[PDB]
Amino acid sequence: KMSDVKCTSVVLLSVLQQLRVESSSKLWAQCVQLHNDILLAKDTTEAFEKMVSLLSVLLSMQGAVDINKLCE
Amino acid sequence: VGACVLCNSQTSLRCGACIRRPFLCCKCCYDHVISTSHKLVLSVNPYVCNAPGCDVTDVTQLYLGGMSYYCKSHKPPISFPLCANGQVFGLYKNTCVGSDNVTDFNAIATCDWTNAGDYILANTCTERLKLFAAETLKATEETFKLSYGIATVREVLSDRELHLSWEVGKPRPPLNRNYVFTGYRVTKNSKVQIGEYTFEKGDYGDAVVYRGTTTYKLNVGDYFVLTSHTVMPLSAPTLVPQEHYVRITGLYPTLNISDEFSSNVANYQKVGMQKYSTLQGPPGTGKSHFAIGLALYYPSARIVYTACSHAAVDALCEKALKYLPIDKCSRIIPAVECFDKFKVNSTLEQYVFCTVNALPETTADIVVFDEISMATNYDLSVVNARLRAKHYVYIGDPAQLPAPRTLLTKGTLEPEYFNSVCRLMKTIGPDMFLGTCRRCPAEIVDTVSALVYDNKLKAHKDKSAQCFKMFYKGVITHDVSSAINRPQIGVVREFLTRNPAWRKAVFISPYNSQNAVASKILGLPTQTVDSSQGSEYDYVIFTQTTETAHSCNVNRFNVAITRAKVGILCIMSDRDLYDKLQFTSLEI
Amino acid sequence: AVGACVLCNSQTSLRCGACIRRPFLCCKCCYDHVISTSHKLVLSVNPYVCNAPGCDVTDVTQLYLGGMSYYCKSHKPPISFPLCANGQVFGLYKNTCVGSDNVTDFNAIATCDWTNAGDYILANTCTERLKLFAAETLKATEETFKLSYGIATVREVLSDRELHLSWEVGKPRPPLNRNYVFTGYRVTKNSKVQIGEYTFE
Amino acid sequence: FSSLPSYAAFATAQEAYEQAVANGDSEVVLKKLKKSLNVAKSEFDRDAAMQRKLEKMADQAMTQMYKQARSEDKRAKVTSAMQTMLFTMLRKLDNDALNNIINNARDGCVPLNIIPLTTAAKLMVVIPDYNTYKNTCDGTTFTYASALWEIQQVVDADSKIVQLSEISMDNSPNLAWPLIVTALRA
Amino acid sequence: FSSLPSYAAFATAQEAYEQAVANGDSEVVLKKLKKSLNVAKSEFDRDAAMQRKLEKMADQAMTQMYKQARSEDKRAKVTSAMQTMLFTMLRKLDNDALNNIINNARDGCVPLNIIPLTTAAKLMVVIPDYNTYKNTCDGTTFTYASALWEIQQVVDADSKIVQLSEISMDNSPNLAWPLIVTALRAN
Amino acid sequence: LTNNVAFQTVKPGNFNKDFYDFAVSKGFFKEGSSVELKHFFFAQDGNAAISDYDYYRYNLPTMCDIRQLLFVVEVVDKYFDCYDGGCINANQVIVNNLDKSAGFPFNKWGKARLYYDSMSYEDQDALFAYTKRNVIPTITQMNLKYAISAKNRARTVAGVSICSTMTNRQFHQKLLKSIAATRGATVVIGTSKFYGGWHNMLKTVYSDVENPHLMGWDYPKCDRAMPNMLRIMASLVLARKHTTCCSLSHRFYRLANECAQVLSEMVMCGGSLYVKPGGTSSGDATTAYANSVFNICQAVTANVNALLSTDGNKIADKYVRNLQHRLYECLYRNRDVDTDFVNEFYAYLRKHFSMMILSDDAVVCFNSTYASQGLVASIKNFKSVLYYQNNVFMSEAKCWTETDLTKGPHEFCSQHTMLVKQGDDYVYLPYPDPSRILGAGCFVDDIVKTDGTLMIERFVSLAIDAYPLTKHPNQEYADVFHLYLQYIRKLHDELTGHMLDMYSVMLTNDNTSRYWEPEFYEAMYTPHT
RNA sequence: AAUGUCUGACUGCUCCCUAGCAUGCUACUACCG
RNA sequence: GCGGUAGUAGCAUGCUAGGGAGCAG
Ligand SMILES: [Zn+2]
Ligand SMILES: [Zn+2]
Ligand SMILES: [Zn+2]
Ligand SMILES: [Zn+2]
Ligand SMILES: [Zn+2]
Ligand SMILES: [Zn+2]
Ligand SMILES: [Zn+2]
Repeated sequence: KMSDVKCTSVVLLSVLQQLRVESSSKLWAQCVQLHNDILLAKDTTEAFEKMVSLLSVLLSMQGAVDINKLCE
Repeated sequence: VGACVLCNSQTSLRCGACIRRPFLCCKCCYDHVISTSHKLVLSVNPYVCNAPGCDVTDVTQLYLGGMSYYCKSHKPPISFPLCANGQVFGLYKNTCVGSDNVTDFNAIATCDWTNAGDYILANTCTERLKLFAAETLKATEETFKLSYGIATVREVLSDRELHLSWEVGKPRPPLNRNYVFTGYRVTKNSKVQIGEYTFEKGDYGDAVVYRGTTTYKLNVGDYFVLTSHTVMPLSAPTLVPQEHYVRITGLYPTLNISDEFSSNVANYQKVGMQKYSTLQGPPGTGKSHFAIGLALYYPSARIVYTACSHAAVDALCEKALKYLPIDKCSRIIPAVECFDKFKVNSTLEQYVFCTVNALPETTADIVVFDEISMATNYDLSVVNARLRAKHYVYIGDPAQLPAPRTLLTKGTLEPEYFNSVCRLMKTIGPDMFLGTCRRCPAEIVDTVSALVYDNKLKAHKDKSAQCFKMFYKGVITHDVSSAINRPQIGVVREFLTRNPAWRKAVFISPYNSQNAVASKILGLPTQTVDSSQGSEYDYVIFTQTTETAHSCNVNRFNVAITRAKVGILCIMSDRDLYDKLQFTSLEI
Repeated sequence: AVGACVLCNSQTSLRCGACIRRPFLCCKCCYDHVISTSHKLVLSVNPYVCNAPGCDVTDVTQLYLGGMSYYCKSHKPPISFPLCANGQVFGLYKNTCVGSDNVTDFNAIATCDWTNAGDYILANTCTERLKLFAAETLKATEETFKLSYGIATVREVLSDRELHLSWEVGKPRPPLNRNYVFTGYRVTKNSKVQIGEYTFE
Repeated sequence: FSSLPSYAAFATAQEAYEQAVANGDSEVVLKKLKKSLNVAKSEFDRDAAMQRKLEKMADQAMTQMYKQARSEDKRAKVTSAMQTMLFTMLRKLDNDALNNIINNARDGCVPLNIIPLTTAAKLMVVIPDYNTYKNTCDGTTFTYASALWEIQQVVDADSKIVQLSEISMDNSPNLAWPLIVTALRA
Repeated sequence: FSSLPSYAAFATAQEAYEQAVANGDSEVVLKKLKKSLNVAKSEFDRDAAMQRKLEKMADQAMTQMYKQARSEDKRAKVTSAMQTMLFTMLRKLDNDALNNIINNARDGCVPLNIIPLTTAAKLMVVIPDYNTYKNTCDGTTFTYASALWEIQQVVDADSKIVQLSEISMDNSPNLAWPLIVTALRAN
Repeated sequence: LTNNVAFQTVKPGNFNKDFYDFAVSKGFFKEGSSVELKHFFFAQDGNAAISDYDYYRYNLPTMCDIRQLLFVVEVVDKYFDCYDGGCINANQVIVNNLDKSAGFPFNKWGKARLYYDSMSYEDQDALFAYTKRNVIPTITQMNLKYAISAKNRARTVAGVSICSTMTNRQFHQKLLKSIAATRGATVVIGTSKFYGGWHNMLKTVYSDVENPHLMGWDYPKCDRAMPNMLRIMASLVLARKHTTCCSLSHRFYRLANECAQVLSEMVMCGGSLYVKPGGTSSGDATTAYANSVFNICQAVTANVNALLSTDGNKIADKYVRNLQHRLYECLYRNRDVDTDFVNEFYAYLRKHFSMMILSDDAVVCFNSTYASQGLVASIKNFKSVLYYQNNVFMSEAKCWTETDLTKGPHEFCSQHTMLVKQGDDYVYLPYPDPSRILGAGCFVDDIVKTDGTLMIERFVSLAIDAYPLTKHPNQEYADVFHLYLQYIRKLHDELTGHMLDMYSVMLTNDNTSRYWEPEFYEAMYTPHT
């Protein structure tokens, strides 16, 4: 289960980086920090809260129109 | 491998002699090959007899003997005819539909696009054949007008190094990827092709590099006929599904409106009352005013503005700069100069300023398409592709100048035929109208309204007593690609010596070298009618040098005469437009 | 090293090295240059010589194209063809090389010695490329002639204006002229430095 | 390699050789049907060989062009394949907080920074119109990311501080629709 | 390979063969005919293949020498590039100050790490955080390497200009943080 | 150099979802299990390059005990007398992959192919002859690696300009290739581990000791903490093979060039030039070999300290005192070499301390009772030596130890050893770490390696590496290999399906069925070809 | 209007594909002794 | 009836070269 968290965090960081977020500086530092922390975590709960904190970044922007893919 | 462009039934076949090489189900391909000149079909392998030299490219003369393809005089005792049973030997033969009116595409394929009736045909079929006619019309343009290409090789050097030579005087086309030629080696006998071939120049001529489809030996007695080649396939709709809304769907109008755009608040609401809107804004009636008032009326919305030329996009940019905050506007530039005071290229923006070729791929609340006059169905396709907005605004005026159809030579495209949004503006008509001409004098406004506006364009400023006309044919002299009327220019010189306050006037002519010789004699600023579209001047001097359908074009005359703010002089070679023009006449 | 023939201007990388300036000859033109005059040395971007060790035969007419190199008649490989055949020397652009027959004045300038008036007469009344070639050849020849001269040691420096200069032993002394400008050389012992240029009278 | 005229030739050779060995013929006749059948094999092996060579050549050409087409078409579409993969993974995870904020965002509520984790560190949210405000902000509390938040300031689109009790269904048109809430962690 | 003298001999041999075998005469006829076919295919066993070896060797030599021409061409090209780069780099240094500090060197041979430490004009300072900015780049000028430097432009990681005001103790955690300070040698 | 410093970042890896779904479908990755995911593609932010170049501050000036160094250098040299070296002309060098980067400033105009292809043999030999009499300092560029790992520190590798390699090659290649082609030596570079190689290597290192134990250690910060003196010593030991080709001044100038080029030269990190204080630059022309030399040096130094720091009266054997007594003699009392002592001491070491050395990675089979008494070196001596001669503290959690001599090494070259009965005898085999193989399967660099259809070959290679797991007494371990095989089968099937779909052809012949059957793989580890 | 280019070290081993050459092995045919 | 050389095809081994990849320090 925890492996699933690590895996989706990898994919999320890939999406962020390809959305040009690394152009800005401090934001990319924070994203990299959270990703590398998730990859080394041991218990599921705090990994989940880092995961939500990191997803908040992608949600804060309007490049991905989630109302499309959330069609199931 | 694809879907029958008429039937959507899955096809593995392409039409060889056809310019776009499209997908046609066995039945549709059958219909095309029996109803047109197209006898070549393209699948995984080209359809031809594989006996040495047997150049049988007629689809109806091939028979599957053994594993290879064969003619009659070559088929071994075990075979059968491909072109039979109303269908062709093509994959998914059972799941074939066969379009009923293949005559549509059968005529779109075997035409020349120089007749207006072919444009009517394109405008008057389903959307699929509409985009097909779009691709094939751009293909006809590029294969004819847009650059060219035959070259005969001098000698081989290596596997990818080759001496070439075009025909002395023949159009030598640029060497790019979007330029490939059909490689023909003729033995004596055997007009056989060796594939498709792009070329590029290296660091020394004429031993150039070439990329070839086939891997055949390239002989010294070869030559590469230029092909019907380079476009970009279109897979994007044109006029989205019109959905009138009873509410301002998804827009939050402001609580305070300004007087400038108070003249259009019902107009903006009615834009919000529909999926897309089309407004008829005559020149100097406040089209840009309406356009910025759109966003100023709904302050919490994400809007994208687009137009054909860089100039109109820049005009909307400066209008916004006056009315829209710089931080929220954005100029998009392609990799020529234009606006840059806005943040250059920012997709995540409230106001996006980009030309139709340089649109990005994202969403929006509204896309306001300016310059609908120069718009074609390709442009609508690409704007619907690159942007997905809940609302669209097609601002402009079809009575203005369109995009030039250079390959067109015989006929006149009615403003109904410039596009399909302009078509709806000449059928269902513009949903709205800018009924206040704040640029032209009363004479010019009543003129353009009685001409190409149906007496409906209202004259803001009154009779300026400075819009003049002169019926003078002059002597029509032609140089390489224009027409120059030196006696006409002469009476204009006499006017300047008589009217030194009219030395500031803008010389206008339906051509370029008449303008040039005028400037060489008058010295005044000489611009053309198309370049003046989007530019307004105080005093104007229009000399209709010729009486051709170009010079006497009511759209061209309309927009050229609307270029005046205060006064205008018109040395008229035609009498019709002279009498329809309600100006203060002059003696020669 | 690929260029246009100095006579027919078809692309080529052929030169006859025995001619002092080595101009670009086409295959036909180079063949005519090598069969008629004394330039029995031809070179493309690679030299044409019997690549056998100990065999230093020079002319191309006695060479044979071997496996990868060109070898003489003797050390020839069994499977090999010559480099002089059908009036074209083996080089680049064999089929588009056109050549001509203006090899006459070409041999005339490539074999002259500029010691007579008639040579300069012909050099003034030949074709454009031939004229530039003649100018080039005569400038190179006069450069080599001036370098055939030698040194001149100072006997006494009377002043900055008057000089006692004796010239080389067993050497034709250069006349008192303005054109022949003399650069000076003073060795420390160790490091001969150029002490400037000087004119005589 | 059957569909060959050389196959018919070689097969006739085999049949005639069998007739020669089965009829009890003389010594030199079988030499005619051995030298001809062996020249027949020296031609049939050869033609079958060359045809299987050309066949396998076309086959490897096919596999190569297939590889090329596949690779390029996939490289074209990474920017969307990644997004769909990400969201199917997120849906398969099934956590309460993730789904909470994804549904809030598909409605219209998005943050304006990184959601912090300590009890300090503010947090800002955009509210689109007031219904979701009913489903969320109830009094001084705020439920976001399945955690409790204390509202500390509201404001509408025109940067106007808006009192708490000021908002209601009746007075709803008296506010700019995109409200903004600044809460802290419980 | 069809216009070949050995192939013409092969052709006339086959012709005499088919002729004198169609008029069937004696066994000596067939014997001489088979021998002539043998000598004819002996001609066309070499004149059909050895010339293909001539062709392959000519082609490989030609390709190799084309590639050698390419080698020398790119050679000249990189040569030109190197020398133009050297010249343009040199045309930026020859302040007479350099000549001066070389003259004052007893032998002309000076170390390198001090040349930009004396004769250079522009300075670039990279600062990790605020506290380090306090100790060293303060005000509009500061002194380093025994000279005065007048500050002239500041930028952050994204290289977006930052006026000297924003470097507040409290505004600091709002910018990237390796800030690049450019300065100029005062005089 | 230019007006703005560049900030380099490191992107994250790519996910192969199909393989992950497969592996969880077959029951892998269970909670609490042993095999798992530990190897990822760690991402780095802006100031990553400089924050790793800064790690040189662990390099400090170090003064060496000159006499004991002058002795151990002789013994190390004696470890190196079976090869042959000397200069070679330009037309005998062997360059594999002429298509790599050419360092700074040359990389602005093409790869190494250009410069190795635009300079005739005369120019290359002239360049050699020139550096035999001059000094050419060069610039070194620092590049960031991008590869899987299990610790989230960035990693960098130095790219030396072409002017250095083009000549170091002609100076060293003969001896290098002579080392890489010898069997049964101490340095085991070039000895393939397949087709029984692992067994032969283990048997050789074992080699007739009396009461064997195993042991292996680890240097912390090996390439950044090595002091200059031992690097210079290693270069001298390598150049020792040049007594006839070069003359004396030539050898000094070659030493000076190698120092000024790979020991303390300018480094072009970021976009500016810094000064490298010391230590090796891992990317030069001779890294693995010089590291081997330095390794043997430290081992010999530890043995010497062990033997000299022990009380004499406690020694039982007369011959061993004689050895210790005369060793103190030859170290401090004497002044010049004494060949017989060096010989017999080297033989003593070869009997009581056999070694197997790849670059900085050693395995030792040593007497155990001697070690207990203090006649050879144990771990503690290595710790002390590293402390005072390398400026690092080797923690004992990284130095394994083995007693039964039948379960190999614990770990060497990041492989574990297992003793399996194959055919009819008992052979040694190497097997990797399963989490490593699974990680390699799931996470790839580019997005075309994430479509198994095109790339079955790398799965074949991975399975070849994973084979020896099948013989493990555990159970998830063998399931790794079997999972890989079934994956290959699945890929081939879907590929034929796709091909029949898009076009209609079916392949004529495959000969791929030998890839999902387990004798093609086991062929590699038993002995022939 | 261009076009075009972007950081990838030194080694060692291994698998796969292709090409070339020679060599080696075997068969078919031909000539002569 | 044998030998030999020449050819051609098939097959193998090896060496070089070119390309794709994997692991290790
Ligand atoms: Zn159809
Ligand atoms: Zn067609
Ligand atoms: Zn046919
Ligand atoms: Zn000559
Ligand atoms: Zn010529
Ligand atoms: Zn010779
Ligand atoms: Zn040497």
